[PDB]
Amino acid sequence: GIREKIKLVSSAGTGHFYTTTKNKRTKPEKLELKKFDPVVRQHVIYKEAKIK
Amino acid sequence: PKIKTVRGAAKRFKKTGKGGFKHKHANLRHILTKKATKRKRHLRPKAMVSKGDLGLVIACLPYA
Amino acid sequence: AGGSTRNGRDSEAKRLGVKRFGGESVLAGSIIVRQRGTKFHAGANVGCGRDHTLFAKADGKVKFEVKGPKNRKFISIEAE
Amino acid sequence: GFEGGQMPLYRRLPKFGFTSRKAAITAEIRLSDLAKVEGGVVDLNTLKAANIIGIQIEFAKVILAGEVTTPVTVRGLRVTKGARAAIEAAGGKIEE
RNA sequence: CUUUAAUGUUUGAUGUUCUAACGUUGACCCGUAAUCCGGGUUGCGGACAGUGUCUGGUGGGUAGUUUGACUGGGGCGGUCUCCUCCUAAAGAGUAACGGAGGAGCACGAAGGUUGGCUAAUCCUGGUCGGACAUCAGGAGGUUAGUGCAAUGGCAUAAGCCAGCUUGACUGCGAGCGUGACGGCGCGAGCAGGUGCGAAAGCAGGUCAUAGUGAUCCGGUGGUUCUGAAUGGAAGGGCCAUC
RNA sequence: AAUUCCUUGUCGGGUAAGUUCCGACCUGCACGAAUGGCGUAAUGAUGGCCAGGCUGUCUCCACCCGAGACUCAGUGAAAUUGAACUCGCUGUGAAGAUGCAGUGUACCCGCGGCAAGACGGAAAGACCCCGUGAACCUUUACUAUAGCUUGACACUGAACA
RNA sequence: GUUUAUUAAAAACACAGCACUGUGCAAACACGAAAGUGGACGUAUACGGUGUGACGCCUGCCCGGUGCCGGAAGGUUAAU
RNA sequence: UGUAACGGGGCUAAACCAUGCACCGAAGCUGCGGCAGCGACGCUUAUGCGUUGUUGGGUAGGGGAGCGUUCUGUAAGCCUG
RNA sequence: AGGACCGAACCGACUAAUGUUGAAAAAUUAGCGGAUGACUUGUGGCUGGGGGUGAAAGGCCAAUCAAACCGGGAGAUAGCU
RNA sequence: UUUUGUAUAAUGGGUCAGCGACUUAUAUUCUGUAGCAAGGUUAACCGAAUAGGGGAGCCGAAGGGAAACCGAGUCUUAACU
RNA sequence: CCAUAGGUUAAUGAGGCGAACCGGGGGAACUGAAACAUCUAAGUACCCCGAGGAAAAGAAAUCAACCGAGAUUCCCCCAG
Ligand SMILES: [Mg+2]
Ligand SMILES: [Mg+2]
Ligand SMILES: [Mg+2]
Ligand SMILES: [Mg+2]
Ligand SMILES: [Mg+2]
Ligand SMILES: [Mg+2]
Ligand SMILES: [Mg+2]
Ligand SMILES: [Mg+2]
Ligand SMILES: [Mg+2]
Ligand SMILES: [Mg+2]
Ligand SMILES: [Mg+2]
Ligand SMILES: [Mg+2]
Ligand SMILES: [Mg+2]
Ligand SMILES: [Mg+2]
Ligand SMILES: [Mg+2]
Ligand SMILES: [Mg+2]
Ligand SMILES: [Mg+2]
Ligand SMILES: [Mg+2]
Ligand SMILES: [Mg+2]
Ligand SMILES: [Mg+2]
Ligand SMILES: [Mg+2]
Ligand SMILES: [Mg+2]
Ligand SMILES: [Mg+2]
Ligand SMILES: [Mg+2]
Ligand SMILES: [Mg+2]
Ligand SMILES: [Mg+2]
Ligand SMILES: [Mg+2]
Ligand SMILES: [Mg+2]
Ligand SMILES: [Mg+2]
Ligand SMILES: [Mg+2]
Ligand SMILES: [Mg+2]
Ligand SMILES: [Mg+2]
Ligand SMILES: [Mg+2]
Ligand SMILES: [Mg+2]
Ligand SMILES: [Mg+2]
Ligand SMILES: [Mg+2]
Ligand SMILES: [Mg+2]
Ligand SMILES: [Mg+2]
Ligand SMILES: [Mg+2]
Ligand SMILES: [Mg+2]
Ligand SMILES: [Mg+2]
Ligand SMILES: [Mg+2]
Ligand SMILES: [Mg+2]
Ligand SMILES: [Mg+2]
Ligand SMILES: [Mg+2]
Ligand SMILES: [Mg+2]
Ligand SMILES: [Mg+2]
Ligand SMILES: [Mg+2]
Ligand SMILES: [Mg+2]
Ligand SMILES: [Mg+2]
Ligand SMILES: [Mg+2]
Ligand SMILES: [Mg+2]
Ligand SMILES: [Mg+2]
Ligand SMILES: [Mg+2]
Ligand SMILES: [Mg+2]
Ligand SMILES: [Mg+2]
Ligand SMILES: [Mg+2]
Ligand SMILES: [Mg+2]
Ligand SMILES: [Mg+2]
Ligand SMILES: [Mg+2]
Ligand SMILES: [Mg+2]
Ligand SMILES: [Mg+2]
Ligand SMILES: [Mg+2]
Ligand SMILES: [Mg+2]
Ligand SMILES: [Mg+2]
Ligand SMILES: [Mg+2]
Ligand SMILES: [Mg+2]
Ligand SMILES: [Mg+2]
Ligand SMILES: [Mg+2]
Ligand SMILES: [Mg+2]
Ligand SMILES: [Mg+2]
Ligand SMILES: [Mg+2]
Ligand SMILES: [Mg+2]
Ligand SMILES: [Mg+2]
Ligand SMILES: [Mg+2]
Repeated sequence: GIREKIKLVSSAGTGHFYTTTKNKRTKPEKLELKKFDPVVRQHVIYKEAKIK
Repeated sequence: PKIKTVRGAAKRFKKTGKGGFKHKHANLRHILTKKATKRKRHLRPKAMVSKGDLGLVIACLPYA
Repeated sequence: AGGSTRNGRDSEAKRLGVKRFGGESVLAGSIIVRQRGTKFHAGANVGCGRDHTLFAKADGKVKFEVKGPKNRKFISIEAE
Repeated sequence: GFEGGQMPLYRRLPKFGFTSRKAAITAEIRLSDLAKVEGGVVDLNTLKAANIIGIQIEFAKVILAGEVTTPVTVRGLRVTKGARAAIEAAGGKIEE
């Protein structure tokens, strides 16, 4: 279970977040995906943040 | 003496109009990133208590 | 006293099979077949699920039939 | 609730919600209760005198249930839409 | 400021001595006709010791308890959840300490879409080069492949390449399947917003079936929903999540 | 070997013959030096072995003396007990029959004796298992704790460096 | 010599002796919430505990583990 | 332990095979009589009265209807030297 | 002189037989050990229950002891019979 | 009685007579029955008193939602075919 | 030294018993939790002290909620 879990924070200013997993050993670079933000009702770039 | 209410069931169940009991679904408290969103979406709304396990609730909740 | 084993296991029965047979009127969305592969195939007004589950897209009677050059088994919903 | 040692339903299942203290001091009123007061005016103190809502009550709504056949002044209470129409049709005067 | 002198007090540490607390199971006197006690003189010690509260350590000296089930008797050994096949008697289901194998993950591409492609093995010829690298033709026709076990599937490929990308979307969900229940599963379609494609259309993770853990308690972000005189706040609730 | 599983180890002695004994060997399953090692005179209601004497221990029992047992008179229990008109055999059958089936045998009732059976009597098996029973005991099981110990503050002050 | 009164008198316990160790006296220790008492009207040739068990010859190697003793430079560490 | 491997006696069929007609044989079926339950149907319910079918083994257990006892009222009544 | 010897009282209890609803809820008969000593015995006293005492057997503490007896919590609990 | 199952050689009872085991209280639900009926009902207490008073209260006639709140609708959701 | 401690007389009072109720100082466990340790049982049982015919408490540094109430004690509700 080396594949740790992270969260994809909206870059729309909302504190909305998707949660997911990654292998930080093999993918050290940050994950950036364009996902839907249901508060703004737009597709916004989410960025990887810590699950905390 | 009066019957005493099982206070956990009183914190977990509510009587509806026709006498049924509503309750929250389980499995929605943690471990939530691996579960599909469809599953969670079908777990947010309250559900009715089934006919089989409705007798134990009525026995625990005599005062509605 | 003595012995052991290594063969005690088995899994639960998934309750596959054909839930509604031919000439049997169904509603839309009714599961017809649960299956692993495409042992059957989806014909008219019949969808194939994520797990190769065959469900009805419409209402009507079930029709089993063999088509194609490979003699594969298709399931269709006749209109009614 | 004992199911053997199986975890009973009231512990498998989660707690939810909280209890509103304000709900204990709110009340709902039929339209049929409006005739039981005297004077044709409806307050909290009038309803409490008519023994309808209770003493500790501080809020009350009037709900479309039953029917009223007399003009009644409603004062200081919330009114639903159907009760507002029925009161105003029977001659009432909803105020604050 | 870097690098610091005077004076003084606020004061701690460490000794140094003292006596007045305190101790004396040292001597003497009196109560007293008394090896208790108390008082008095004195000597020694002396703010130590010793007691109270707090606190760390040790503590079977003592006490309260726990120390699983299945089981061709019990123990020992093995097992306990999930997946696949057989047993299973041509729907489903079906037991044994019955026969055989696996799982407790992985992937930001190994997903989506568009476009295209089609294996294994062997034969012959051919530089290093050889049973076996790469190359060309032929047979063959999936005997291969499928991220991993097995089974069922797979050519319209679900298999293999490349381009663009994030539908590995949010709210819902007719209707069914499966379970005693908790619960688990399939799902067209609707609304919003998106990707690929000329378009029809497809996409709500992966060919499917294992890859998991209730509740409580607690943590994090968001949300005025609540807010014990009032305004806030704490706390709680709801949504997401650990 | 109070220790040796294999083991009645092997050899010797003793005996007609000795799984025991004694003495040796050492291949010590798994002795060993103050949870003492090896010896040791005396002692021991101590353990093992041998011999002499003795003898009913026995070969193999016989007779006798007394106390009961037996009979009469007097007093007069007990455990136990579903009810009894309470045989054998073979078979059957909750799987070992007085009671069933088939068959055989047997006039009714006592007394003295024996004890094969009545799965005889006695004691809700002590073995075994179970119980989310108990008790006691142990410990580097868990949680506590007396006790011992550390330091802080108080009772507790004055000076000088 | 003692012992399981009532199935075990023994090879078991004890014993004189030996050794280790603690204890400086208001002794250690023990009974006691405490006062006190025993130790002991005794003072290390004494007292307590532990093991061994007359006598004779002896008592070998290991301090890694667990304990105990001693150390106090450093690390960590409570209340405050 | 005693024949003791047809239930026994006994059987040369009183065994076996085939075919056939008889008969025995159960608390089964039928007959006669009687009780009760549930349904029909009609009455005209005293809410039950005919007819009618049919049912009636039963543990745990569920349901329904009753007997009797002691005491209180009815009862300063009634029975009783 | 002697925790010396033999051996009665006295103290004890090694063996056998009897008895085992006994004469006896541990004894009798025949033998047995110590018998001036760590002896034995009379009277009175003291130690109290997780406590005493114990030449140590988990022995004894009123015919009861791996925690006495009496009363109470108490109608403990008993998924067992 | 317990049992898959007992003539069982499984338990229990020597016999008789007497006693001897599903109760009581308060809450709650269902059924029946009775009273009133969108209403029903009082408790404490007063009262000389099983009356009457007493409606404090309780249940019911409206729900949904965690809640504010809305209300024959409401919640979910930006919004629901 | 005074003094004080102490001594002696005298006067008044107390002491002990007793059913329950009462206030207070101490204070269990079985049990239940289907085990058990927090918890429960339960401030119960028990022990002790003191009092009265009753005791205790008691005349707001109280509640309320921007309206107001007006010591204590007891009962029915609130409300499982
Ligand atoms: Mg949550
Ligand atoms: Mg469990
Ligand atoms: Mg009212
Ligand atoms: Mg213990
Ligand atoms: Mg306990
Ligand atoms: Mg077991
Ligand atoms: Mg076994
Ligand atoms: Mg099948
Ligand atoms: Mg079948
Ligand atoms: Mg793939
Ligand atoms: Mg394609
Ligand atoms: Mg080649
Ligand atoms: Mg796969
Ligand atoms: Mg918990
Ligand atoms: Mg506030
Ligand atoms: Mg607010
Ligand atoms: Mg050995
Ligand atoms: Mg041997
Ligand atoms: Mg020999
Ligand atoms: Mg011999
Ligand atoms: Mg020898
Ligand atoms: Mg040894
Ligand atoms: Mg040694
Ligand atoms: Mg020795
Ligand atoms: Mg001796
Ligand atoms: Mg006689
Ligand atoms: Mg008798
Ligand atoms: Mg027999
Ligand atoms: Mg005879
Ligand atoms: Mg006999
Ligand atoms: Mg005899
Ligand atoms: Mg017997
Ligand atoms: Mg028994
Ligand atoms: Mg003795
Ligand atoms: Mg003695
Ligand atoms: Mg004895
Ligand atoms: Mg003896
Ligand atoms: Mg002293
Ligand atoms: Mg020794
Ligand atoms: Mg040594
Ligand atoms: Mg060491
Ligand atoms: Mg040290
Ligand atoms: Mg014979
Ligand atoms: Mg014939
Ligand atoms: Mg005939
Ligand atoms: Mg007949
Ligand atoms: Mg018949
Ligand atoms: Mg008839
Ligand atoms: Mg019949
Ligand atoms: Mg019947
Ligand atoms: Mg002597
Ligand atoms: Mg004698
Ligand atoms: Mg002698
Ligand atoms: Mg022992
Ligand atoms: Mg005794
Ligand atoms: Mg005790
Ligand atoms: Mg005890
Ligand atoms: Mg009790
Ligand atoms: Mg009892
Ligand atoms: Mg019986
Ligand atoms: Mg049995
Ligand atoms: Mg049965
Ligand atoms: Mg049996
Ligand atoms: Mg029978
Ligand atoms: Mg018999
Ligand atoms: Mg019997
Ligand atoms: Mg039995
Ligand atoms: Mg009997
Ligand atoms: Mg009832
Ligand atoms: Mg009723
Ligand atoms: Mg709706
Ligand atoms: Mg307890
Ligand atoms: Mg318990
Ligand atoms: Mg007073
Ligand atoms: Mg004011």
